[PDB]
Amino acid sequence: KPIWEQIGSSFIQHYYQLFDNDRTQLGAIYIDASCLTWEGQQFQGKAAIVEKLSSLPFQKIQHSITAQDHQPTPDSCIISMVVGQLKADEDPIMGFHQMFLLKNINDAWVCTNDMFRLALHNFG
Amino acid sequence: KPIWEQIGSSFIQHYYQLFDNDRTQLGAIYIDASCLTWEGQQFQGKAAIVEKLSSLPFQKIQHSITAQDHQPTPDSCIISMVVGQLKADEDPIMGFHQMFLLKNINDAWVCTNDMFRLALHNFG
Amino acid sequence: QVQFKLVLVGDGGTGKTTFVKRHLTGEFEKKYVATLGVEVHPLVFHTNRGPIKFNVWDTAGQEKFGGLRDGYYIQAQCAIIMFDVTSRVTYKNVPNWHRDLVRVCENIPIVLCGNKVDIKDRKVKAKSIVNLQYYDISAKSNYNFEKPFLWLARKLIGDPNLEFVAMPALAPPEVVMDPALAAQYEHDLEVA
Amino acid sequence: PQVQFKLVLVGDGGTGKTTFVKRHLTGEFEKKYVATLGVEVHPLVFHTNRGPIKFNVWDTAGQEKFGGLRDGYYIQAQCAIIMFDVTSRVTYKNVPNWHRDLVRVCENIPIVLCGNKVDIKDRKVKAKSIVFNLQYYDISAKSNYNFEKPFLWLARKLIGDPNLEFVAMPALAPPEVVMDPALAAQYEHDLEVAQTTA
Amino acid sequence: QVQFKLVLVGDGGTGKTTFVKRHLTGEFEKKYVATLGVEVHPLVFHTNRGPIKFNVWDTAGQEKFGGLRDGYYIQAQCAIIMFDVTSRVTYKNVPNWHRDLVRVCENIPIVLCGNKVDIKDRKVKAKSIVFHRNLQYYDISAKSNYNFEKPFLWLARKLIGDPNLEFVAMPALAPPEVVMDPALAAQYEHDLEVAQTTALPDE
Ligand SMILES: Nc1nc2c(ncn2[C@@H]2O[C@H](COP(=O)(O)OP(=O)(O)O)[C@@H](O)[C@H]2O)c(=O)[nH]1
Ligand SMILES: Nc1nc2c(ncn2[C@@H]2O[C@H](COP(=O)(O)OP(=O)(O)O)[C@@H](O)[C@H]2O)c(=O)[nH]1
Ligand SMILES: Nc1nc2c(ncn2[C@@H]2O[C@H](COP(=O)(O)OP(=O)(O)O)[C@@H](O)[C@H]2O)c(=O)[nH]1
Ligand SMILES: [Mg+2]
Ligand SMILES: [Mg+2]
Ligand SMILES: [Mg+2]
Repeated sequence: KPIWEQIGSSFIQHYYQLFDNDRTQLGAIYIDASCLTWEGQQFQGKAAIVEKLSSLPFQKIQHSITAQDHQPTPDSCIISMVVGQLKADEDPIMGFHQMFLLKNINDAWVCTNDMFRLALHNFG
Repeated sequence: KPIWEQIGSSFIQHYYQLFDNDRTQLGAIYIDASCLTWEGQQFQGKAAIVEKLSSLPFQKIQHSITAQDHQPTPDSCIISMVVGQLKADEDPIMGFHQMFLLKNINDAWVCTNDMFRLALHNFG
Repeated sequence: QVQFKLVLVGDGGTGKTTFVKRHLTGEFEKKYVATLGVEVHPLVFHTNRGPIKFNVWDTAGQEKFGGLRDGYYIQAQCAIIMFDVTSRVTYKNVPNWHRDLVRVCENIPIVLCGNKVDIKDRKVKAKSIVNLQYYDISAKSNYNFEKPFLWLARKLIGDPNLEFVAMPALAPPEVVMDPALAAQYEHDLEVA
Repeated sequence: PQVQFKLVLVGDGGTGKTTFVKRHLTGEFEKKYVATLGVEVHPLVFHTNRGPIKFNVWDTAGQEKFGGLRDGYYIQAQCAIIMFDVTSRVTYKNVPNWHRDLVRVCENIPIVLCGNKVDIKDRKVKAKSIVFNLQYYDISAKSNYNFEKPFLWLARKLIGDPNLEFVAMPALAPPEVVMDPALAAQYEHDLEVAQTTA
Repeated sequence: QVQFKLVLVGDGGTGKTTFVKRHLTGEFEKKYVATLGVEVHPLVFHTNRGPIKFNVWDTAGQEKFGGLRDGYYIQAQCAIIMFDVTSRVTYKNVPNWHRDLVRVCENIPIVLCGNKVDIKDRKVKAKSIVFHRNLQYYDISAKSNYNFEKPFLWLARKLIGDPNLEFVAMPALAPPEVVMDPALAAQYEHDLEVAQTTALPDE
C-alpha cells in the first residue's frame, strides 16, 4: 500500500470519527494558512474554521465513506477526495463530497485545503 | 473575483466543453507527470489518460455544473472541486464529483491531478 | 387548475417543517425528491374563486449546512421566509434568505413569519419587526396558519376580495395559544 | 405481502440490458428510478400455472460505462441475468467478470446467461463457443424472441418446481425487428447440437 | 570536567538497572547514596570533540511503591524514560514520569526508550509509539547492548549544541546475555521510520 494512501486513509478515518464525535476538536488538523470552503463559504486559518464547524446547527451527525481516493502531487503533497453519505439529526440521508490537500509541515501531515459540498443539485 | 477563481473556472469550462464534444482532444491539459483516478482505476501520463477517457463506451455525454469551488495552494497551485450531474447517451441523469489540481508551467496552467467518481452509493 | 410553487425557507429549527405538515391532505400527498433535497406538500385551498393549490417546498434540513440550490428556488411564484421569535439570530438571517431568494427570483411576493409565538418568553416583538407581509404564527397551535396563504393567494390572483370558503383540515393543536396573548399580539401589529 | 424476488440485471454497456427489461410494458410503466443507487427497478409480473410471481429487475443507469458497480447494487439479490452481445466478442469474454462479482457479493443464487441481438445476421459468438445452477438462452430484445425463457427458468429454480409454466405472456412492446424464423430455428438447433456435445 | 546529571526513570522491572550496568567502568566506579535511594554511574563517552561524562542516576527500586522524591530529580540536566515493550502498563505510565520530570526540571532534553525488544511477542509496537513527538525515541535491548549508545549520543548532541557529534569508540560493555536477531532489528527500525513519516498532528 503506497505511503500516500496510508497517510490519506488515516487522515480520513480520523477526520470523520472526530467530526461525528466532536467538531470542536478538529482544529488540530489545520494551521493558520489553511483554507476551507464550506458550501461556498470561505474561511481562513485554524480559528475561523473551528468556529464555523462548531456553529453548524445540528445536535448529532454521522458520516460514512462510499469511496475515498488518494494521490501524491508534484510538490510532495497528498490529495484526498471523498464521496459518501451523512445524516444530521433525524433528517434524510444525503450524499456528500469532500476534498482534502495534505502537506507535511513540522513532521506532521496537516490539511492546507478543504472543500465540502452536499450531493444536492438543481434538477429533480 | 480572485485570480485562482478566474483561472479555475476557465479550466473547468474548457475541460467539460472538450469532454462533452471530443474527449480525444483532452491531452493538451495533461502532462507526463499527470495522475488520473477514474472510478478507482489509476492512470499516469498524458497518453494513458487520453486513452482511458477516449475508450469510455458512450457516444454522447453532457455535464452540468451544480457547484465549483477553487482555492490557492501553498505551493502556488490551484485546487478545484466540482459537483454536478451528467447524462450519457439516453441513460438516466446521475450525480458526479471531480477534482483538479492545476499547476502553472511556462505561464501555462496544466492538470497534474484528476479524480472522478459517480455520486453512487451502496444504500439509499 | 391554478397551482403556485411556494418555497418555504429560513434557518434550521425555526419550525418550517412543523408548519407545513399542519395541512393534513398536503402531508398525506407529499412527494420527496432526493436529488433536490425537498418534500413538496401539495396544499389545496378552497376559495370563493374556486380551488387553488400551493405546492410548498420544504427542505430536507440542508439549510443547516448552508444555502439552498438554485433548483430549489427556480420558478417559485411566491415564498415564505420563517424565523423563530425566541431566537434573534434566526431573525437577523432573514435578509440573507431574502437575498438568496431574490437572486434567483426577482419580484415574487413574500410573507415573513415569526414562529413559536405560543412560547411566552419571546425575544422578537412587534416593535423590532415593523410585496412583503408579516404575520405571527405558531405551528404547534395552528395559530394564524391560513394568514400567509390567503395574502399570497389574493396577491397572486390579483383579487383583494378573495376569501377561503373553507379551512383545510389541520393536525390537532399540540399546544394552546393563549387567547389574551394573541389578542395583544394582534393589537400590537394592527396599529400603524 | 407478495412473493417478490430481486433480480439484478448486469453485463457490459451496450449489450441491450435496458432494451430487454423495457419489453415488459407494465414493468416500464411502474418502474422507479433511484439516482442515489443508479438503478431503475422494474416490477415484472409473470403468471404461472401455480399463480403469479414478481421479479423486481434492477437495471443500471449506465454506470457500467464508467466503471464498476457498487456492491450495494447486488446486495440481497435472489437471482440474476448476465447479458452479452452475440455481435461483440468482448462482451462475452467479460461474462466471467460479471459472474465473478455476482458470486462474490451474492449467495449461490440462480443465474441466467443471455446472448442478445441474435436477430443481427453477422453473429460473432455462436452456440459452440457458449456451451463449452446456470443456463443460457439466445434472445433478441427488439423482437421479443425468447423473452420469457430466462424468467421461466429462474421462476422454476426459485420456487423449486421444474414443471412450472407461464399461462400467458405479459403485455410486451410490439417487435421493432423481425426475428428470422429460419435463423431462429437454426440457432435453436445449433443449441440442440451443442447440448448433445455437453 | 564536562559532566551532566542524567536521571533514568520508569516503572520497576522495565530494565533500568540492567541498562545502566552495561557500561562496565560506570558500574565499577558507581557511588551509592542511601538517603536518596540511588546509585550514580559515571558513564564516560568519547566523542570526536572530546570526552563527555553522563552521571546516570539509577533508582534503588523505590519506583515500585510510587513516584520518586524531588531530591532525586533535582538539578538533572537530562533524562531517559524507560518502559517495557512486553508490558503495556509501563508504557501507559510514561506520561506520568514525564510530568514529574517536568515539574522539577522543566525543559531538559529527554530520550524515551522501549526496552526488551529482543523478546518476541512484543506488545508495544512502533505504530503505537507516537508519544514522543526535547523528546526522542529509541528501541533498546539492555541484555544485548542493542542501540545502547543511541540515547547518550542524542543527548550529547543536544547538550553540547553539535548535531554532528560522533562517538569515536564504544565504552567497554558487558557481553550480550541474549541475541538480538538482526532481521528483527532491521524490521523494527523500518517500522519506526514509516511511523514517523506517516505521522498526523498531535491532539
Ligand atoms: N413551541 C413551538 N415549537 C415549535 C413550533 N414549530 C416547531 N417547533 C419546534 O421546533 C423544533 C424544530 O422544528 P422544525 O419543524 O424541525 O424546524 P425546521 O428545521 O425549520 O424544519 C422542533 O422540536 C419543533 O417541536 C411552534 O409553533 N411552537
Ligand atoms: N438489433 C438489436 N439491437 C439492440 C437489441 N437490444 C439492444 N439493442 C441496441 O443496443 C443499443 C444499446 O442498448 P441498451 O439497452 O441501452 O444496452 P445497455 O447499455 O446494456 O442498457 C441500442 O442502440 C439498442 O438499439 C436487440 O435485441 N437487437
Ligand atoms: N529479556 C530481557 N530482559 C531484561 C532486559 N533488561 C532487564 N531485563 C529483566 O527484567 C528484570 C528486571 O530488570 P531490572 O534491570 O532490575 O529493571 P528495573 O527495575 O527497571 O531496574 C530482570 O529479571 C531482568 O533479567 C532486556 O533487555 N531483555
Ligand atoms: Mg425541516
Ligand atoms: Mg442500460
Ligand atoms: Mg532497578
